[PDB]
Amino acid sequence: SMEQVAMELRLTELTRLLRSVLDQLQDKDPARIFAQPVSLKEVPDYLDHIKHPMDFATMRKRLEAQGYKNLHEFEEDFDLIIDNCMKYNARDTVFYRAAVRLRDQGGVVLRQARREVDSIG
Ligand code: NA
Repeated sequence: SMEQVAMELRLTELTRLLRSVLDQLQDKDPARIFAQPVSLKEVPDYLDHIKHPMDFATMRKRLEAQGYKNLHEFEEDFDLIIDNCMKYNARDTVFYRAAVRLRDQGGVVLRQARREVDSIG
């Protein structure tokens, strides 16, 4: 149908916008602490601590299969990255501090994206 194609043109454009948002968020992690999943070879107890791991590369695979239906879903995955890190690592670590910074710098980009998704559809 023609409705199905229009729905898909919108999913496609949401995906173009989220790819831009992803790049902006990742630029706020110059250290690359959140680029890849936590290694189970290197932290074999990790899944005892964190039930839903997340990282930028996993978000990117989902993004490119157009698996984000809306911005809420995307934001949930971004928050897992931050929130997982702040639980696993103690306050006085480079990892915890890197998450705090990504959250704060993330908040601006996400504030504007919610306006662009509301505005443009
Ligand atoms: Na903790």
